[PDB]
Amino acid sequence: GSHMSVVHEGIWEPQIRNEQNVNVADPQVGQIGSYYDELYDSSRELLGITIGRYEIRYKKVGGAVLTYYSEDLFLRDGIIHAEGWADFNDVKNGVWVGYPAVGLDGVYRGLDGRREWRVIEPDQPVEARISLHG
Amino acid sequence: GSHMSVVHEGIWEPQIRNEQNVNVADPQVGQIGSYYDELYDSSRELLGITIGRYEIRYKKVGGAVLTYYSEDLFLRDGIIHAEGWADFNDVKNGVWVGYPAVGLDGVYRGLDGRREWRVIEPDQPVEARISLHG
Repeated sequence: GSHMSVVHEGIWEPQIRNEQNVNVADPQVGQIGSYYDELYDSSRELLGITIGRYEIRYKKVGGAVLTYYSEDLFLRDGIIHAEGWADFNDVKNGVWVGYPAVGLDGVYRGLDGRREWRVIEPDQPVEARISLHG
Repeated sequence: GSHMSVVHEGIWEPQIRNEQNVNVADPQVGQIGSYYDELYDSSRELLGITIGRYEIRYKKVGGAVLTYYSEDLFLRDGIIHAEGWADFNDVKNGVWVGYPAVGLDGVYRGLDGRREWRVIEPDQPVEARISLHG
């Protein structure tokens, strides 16, 4: 019946600044990073920016490295807060990761959903998608 | 191939103490509650306790009332931290809700998964399930 949504797909997301003490090969609990990325829509026009951080939080018996991300996305059409869990192994292996997102402003107000991304190439821009629903 | 899991299903979860300023009929953003529940396994033997809180955080255009829960479960076989989102409408309507959980101690250490529950009857014990995986 009734559906309201805002979807941005085929995002090209270059990293403008990032600092971290995360051992990429062998991450240790308590290591962190902070980042400032631009986002470009599928037409490589500017969509906005994200500012965020992440922390290696725990390891599972099966080897997953559970990492907690928190960020704010300031886009042409509104503002989104996104935070949650990713397996750092999925990150490194170019698997799609992501976590819940809530609209704060503009078209996203009263919506929520997910902020997702994947590595294509180490130290190359990431692919991202944003999908929020009423 | 390889699977490690701890599952407790058919939990009977009576409320021992709870205080709140949540308007159940018409919840307002910023209202909270805190609770202390016992859990009994499907044999109505004691499994342990949970101590937690919840907060009405935001409303969606479609009418969902997004509520943030945080708790700690102290069980016979270990300790679990669980927190995340539920639609307060799903809660009131006896729909299954729940959110991520991580093992801190005993059999749950190095596992994660979900803590879930549903209302059977207002002011009657809830049904719960716990499912963590390696």
